[PDB]
Amino acid sequence: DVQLVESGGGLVQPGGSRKLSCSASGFAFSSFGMHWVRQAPEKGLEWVAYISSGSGTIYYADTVKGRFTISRDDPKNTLFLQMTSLRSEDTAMYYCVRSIYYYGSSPFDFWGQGTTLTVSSDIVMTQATSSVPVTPGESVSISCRSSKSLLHSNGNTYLYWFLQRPGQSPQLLIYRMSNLASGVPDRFSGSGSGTAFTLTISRLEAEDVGVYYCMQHLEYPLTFGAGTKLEL
Amino acid sequence: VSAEDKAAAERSKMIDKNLREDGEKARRTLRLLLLGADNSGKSTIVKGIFETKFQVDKVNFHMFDVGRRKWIQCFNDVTAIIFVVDSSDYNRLQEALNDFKSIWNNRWLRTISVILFLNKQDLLAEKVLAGKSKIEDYFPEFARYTTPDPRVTRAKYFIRKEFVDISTASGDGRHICYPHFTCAVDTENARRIFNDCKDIILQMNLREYNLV
Amino acid sequence: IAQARKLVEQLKMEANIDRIKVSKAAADLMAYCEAHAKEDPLLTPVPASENPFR
Amino acid sequence: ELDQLRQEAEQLKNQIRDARKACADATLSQITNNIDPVGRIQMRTRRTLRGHLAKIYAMHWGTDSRLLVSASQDGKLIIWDSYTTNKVHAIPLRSSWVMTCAYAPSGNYVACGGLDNICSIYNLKTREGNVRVSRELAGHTGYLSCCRFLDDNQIVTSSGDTTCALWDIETGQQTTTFTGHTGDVMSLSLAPDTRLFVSGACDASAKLWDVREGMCRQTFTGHESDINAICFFPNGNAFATGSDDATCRLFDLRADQELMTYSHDNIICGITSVSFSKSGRLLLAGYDDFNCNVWDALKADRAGVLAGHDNRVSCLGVTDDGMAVATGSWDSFLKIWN
Amino acid sequence: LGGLILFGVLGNILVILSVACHRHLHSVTHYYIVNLAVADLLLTSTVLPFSAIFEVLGYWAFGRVFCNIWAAVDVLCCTASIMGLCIISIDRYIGVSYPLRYPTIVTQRRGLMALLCVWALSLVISIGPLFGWRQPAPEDETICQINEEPGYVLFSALGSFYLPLAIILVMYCRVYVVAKRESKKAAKTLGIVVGCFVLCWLPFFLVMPIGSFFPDFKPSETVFKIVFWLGYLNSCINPIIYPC
Ligand SMILES: CNC[C@H](O)c1ccc(O)c(O)c1
Repeated sequence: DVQLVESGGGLVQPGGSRKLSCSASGFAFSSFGMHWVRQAPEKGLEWVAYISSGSGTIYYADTVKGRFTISRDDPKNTLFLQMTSLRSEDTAMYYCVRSIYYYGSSPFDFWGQGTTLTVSSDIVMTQATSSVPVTPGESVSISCRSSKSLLHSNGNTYLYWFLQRPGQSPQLLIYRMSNLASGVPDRFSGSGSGTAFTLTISRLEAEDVGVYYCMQHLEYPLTFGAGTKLEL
Repeated sequence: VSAEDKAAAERSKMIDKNLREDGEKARRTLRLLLLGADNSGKSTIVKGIFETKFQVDKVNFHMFDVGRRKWIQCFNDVTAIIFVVDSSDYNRLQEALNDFKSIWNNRWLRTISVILFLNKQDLLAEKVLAGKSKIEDYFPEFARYTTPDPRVTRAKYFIRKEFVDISTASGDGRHICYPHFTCAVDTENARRIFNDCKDIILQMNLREYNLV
Repeated sequence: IAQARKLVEQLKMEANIDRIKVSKAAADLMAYCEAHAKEDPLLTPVPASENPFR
Repeated sequence: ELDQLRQEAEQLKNQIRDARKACADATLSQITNNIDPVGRIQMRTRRTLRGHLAKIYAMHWGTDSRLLVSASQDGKLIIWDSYTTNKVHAIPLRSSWVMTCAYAPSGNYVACGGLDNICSIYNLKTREGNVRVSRELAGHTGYLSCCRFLDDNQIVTSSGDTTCALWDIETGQQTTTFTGHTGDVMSLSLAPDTRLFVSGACDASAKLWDVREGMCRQTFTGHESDINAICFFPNGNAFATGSDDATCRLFDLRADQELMTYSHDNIICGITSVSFSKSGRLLLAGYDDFNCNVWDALKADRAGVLAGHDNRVSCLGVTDDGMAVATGSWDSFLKIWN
Repeated sequence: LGGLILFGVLGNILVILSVACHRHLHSVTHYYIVNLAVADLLLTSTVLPFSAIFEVLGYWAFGRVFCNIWAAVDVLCCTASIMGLCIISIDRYIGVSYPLRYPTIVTQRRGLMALLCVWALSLVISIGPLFGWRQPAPEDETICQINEEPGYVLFSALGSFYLPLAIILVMYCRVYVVAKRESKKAAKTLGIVVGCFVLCWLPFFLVMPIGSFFPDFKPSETVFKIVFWLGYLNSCINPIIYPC
C-alpha cells in the first residue's frame, strides 16, 4: 500500500548540484511531514532535513544548512531535495521518511527506499554497545544514553528505536520510549528514564539480526545514536 | 514545546484553514426545507433524507425533503421552508391547515419564513368548474366569502385568505408566509423561490442593521 | 392481533422481576458515592499542579 | 379476545405498580437527609475549542480522557486534543445532518449518524494516514439519535424508528433488533459491565435492554414529555434521564422505580444532555437555556451553574477519569470545565 | 474631562469583548464593527489622557519630540474611525441593495483587503506631519500646536472627512430609499446615526479650514477646543450607537 520511491543518486563531482526526488503513493502525502535522513556507507544514520505539512516549517541539519533546499509538490505527490556544493563528506544513502504529528501519532513510521549519492547544543545519543552476539530465543537488551534528559514537562519522552536489517531500509520499532509501532511483534519492549534507555527483546527470532538505532526527537537536530548491532 | 507538540499545532492550523475555507464555501448557498404531505405534489415543484440543488441567477439553492416533531429542530437555521399544499381536494385541506399551524407555531421555527406553494391549482379550477364538490360543504364560511372564471378566483382567494389568517395569528412580524399558486406544468417556481428568498434575506439584513 | 399477545407476554415476563427495597438501593448508591469521594476531581477542588488543564 | 387481552394487560400493569409501591417504604431524600452536603462548586472554563462553523450536536470523550470527538451540522466530525486544544482530525461527512457521534473504547474507530439513516463508522488508525469510512451500517428506517461502541466490532445504535439495534461492524448487519418503543429513541446509555444498556424514547419511557438476550427487561415511566438524554450511573445499578418537562429523574434497576427528581420551579426549559461524574455525586444536566446545572445526586439540590454558551447546549460528556467535562452547544463552541 | 474618556474606553472595550464572546460575529459586518471599536479604543487610550493633561496644565509636558507624534497618532486614529464608519456604511449598502448576493460580493479575502486599505490610508494621511509637512515648530517646547500648513490642511481635511462624508451620505441615502421601498423606525435610526456623525465631525472640519485659509474669519479658541473634543465625543459615542 504505502510506497515511497526515490530517484536521483549516482556519482556527483565535488561542488556539483543534484536534485533528489521522492514520489509517494498510497497515502495522503499532503498531511504527512517529510524528512530526509542520510546514512553513511559504514556509519549510523544522519538526519538531513525536515519539511512540515504544507511547507509551513522547514529545518536543516547544521552540516547541510544553506547548501540544501527541501520542497514538496502536493498535487504531484513529490518531495524534492536540491543539493548544491556537495562536499566529499555528503556521500551517503538518503531515505525520505514520512512522519505525521498528532496526539498518539507514530512519527518515522514508514521509511522510503534508498538513494545512493557518491561525491568524488545538539543532544548527542550514545550507544556504548557496538556489536552484541546473541543466540535465538534468548532475551537481550540494547542500552542507549542521552546527553540531556528526554523527559518533557508533558510526560512524553521522545525516544525512538529503529531497526535496519542487512540490505533493508529502516523501520520504526518503538516510538516515545514506551509505545510499540504497529506491525512489530510484541517481543520488543522499551523502558528507562531520562538519559538512560533500554530496548529489551525476548525470544529473539530469525531475521531479527541487524542494526538498532536510538534517535532523539526532543528538539532539532534529530541526532541518531551510534546504534548497536545484533548478529548470530 | 518540542517538535512533537509544535508540528501538532501546525497541523491544527492547517485544519483550521481548511475549515474556514469550507465554511466560507457553505455560507454562499441557501438551505431550503421542503415540507408538505403525501400526494401534495412536492415531487415536481422545481424542474433517508433527500437533497436537491438548483442554480438560478448564479445563486445555488439547496432543498431538503425528509421522508416531524423532533428532527425539525435540526433545520433551525434554514433560510426558508417551502410548504407545498395540494388545494385540489377539500377533505384533507383542513389537515394541511393543521400541519401549517403546527409548523408555524413551532418552538424551533419561530424566525423562519414559509414559502407556501398552493400546488395543483389547475385541478382546483377543474373541480370548482365541474361543481360536483362544493367548498361550502367542507368550509361553511365559503358561502359568506366573496372575492375582494370568477368562482375560481374566489376559491383561490379564500384558500389564500385562510392560510394567511392562520399565519398572522401571533406572528409578531418575525416571519411572514409567502403564498403562491403553482400548477403541475408550471416552470416559474424557481423564480418565485428566488424572489421570496431575496425578500427574506433583505428583511433579515434590515433587522440586523437595527432598521425597520 | 399478535401485537397484543406479544405485549401481554412482555408484561408478564417483566412482572416477575424481583424488586429489592428502595432503602437498600439508596443505601448502596450512597455507599458507592461516598467510597469514591476521593477519586472525584470535580467534587473536590483539584490541585493546580495535578490538573492537566492548567 | 382483544378486550380480554386489554383487561389482562391492565391487570398486569396494576399489579406491577402495586409491587413497585410495596417496594417503596422510604425515600432517597430521607435516606441521604443526614449526609454531608456538596456545598458550592464553581467549575471554570479551562479550555475553549473553537473551529466549528455550525451548530454542534454530539460529543463523546475518549477512554484516555485526552482526545474527544464532536459532530457539527457543517458536515464536520472534529477530533480534538483537549489538552492543547489542537484539532487532531477533521473528517468531512457524507451527510451534513448529524445528530450523534461515538468514540470507540480502543480509540481506533469513531461513529456518526443522523437524518441520513446511515451509521457511518470511520477507522482512525490507517496506513494511508487519512480518516476513511470503515463501515456504513444501514437498515434503520429513521434518523439515528444516539450510538455507542461496545467493542471494535459491536455497536448499539438508537434510531427514530422506535427500534434500537446491536450491529456487527465486521459484517454490517444487525445482530439484534431491540423493539418495544412507541416513539423515537432519543438516547441510549451503555452500562459499565457492557451486558445491559438503556434507551429513552419520546413516549416518556426508559427501557432496559439485555445485549446478550436481545430482549427488554424493565420499563421505567414517570416523565411528562420526551426523554432527550439518558446516562447510566457509574455503579451500573442506576441511571438518570433528562426530559423536555424540565425535570431529571433517577431510576434504579434493582428498585425499578423513580428515586429522585431534580427540578426547580424557576427552570422551564427541557434537558438536552445528561452525564454523571466518576463518583456519581454530581449529575450534570445540560439545558437548552444556554447553561448547564450541577445537581447533588443524593440531595436533589442544585450545586452550581455552568454558563458561557450563547446558544442551546446539545451534548455534555464527562471524562472517564473524571478530570474534566466537555459541554458543546449550538453556537459552534464546546467548552471544557474543571 | 477624564470621565468621558474613561466611559468611551470602557464602551470600546466592552464592544471588543462582545465581538469575540459569541460565534455570531463571523460575518464581515462584525469585522468592521470590531475594527471601528479597536480604532476608537486606541484613539481614547492613546490620546485622551494626553489631550486632557494638555488642556489642564496648558503647556506641553512630554516635549516637542514626544508631542509631534501626539499630533500624528490623533489624526491617524480619527481618520481610522471615520474610514471605519465609511466602510460600515458601504457594507450596509451592499448588503441591502444586493441581499442574496452579499456573501458572493462581500467575501473574506476582500473585506480584509478593504480593512487593510482603510488602515493604510489612515497611516498615509497621518505620516504627513512626520514627513516634514508641518508648520515650523516653535523653539519653546513648552508650547505644542497643531500644524496648519495649507497643503496638509486641505489633504487631511478632505481625505479624512469630506470624501468619507460623501460616501456615507450616498450609501445611507440609497439604503434609506431601499428601506422605504420595502417599508419611521428605519428613518429614526439612519437619521440619528448620520446626525451624530455630522454634528460631531463637521464642526471641527469647518472651524479648522476656516482658520487655515481665512484668518479674518478664524474663530476663537474655546470653540476650537470644543470642536477638538467633539471628535473624541464621537469616538466615545460610536460603540454605543452602532451595535444597536
Ligand atoms: C479630534 N482630533 C482631530 C485631529 O486632531 C485631526 C484629524 C484630522 C485632521 O485633518 C486634523 O487637522 C486634525
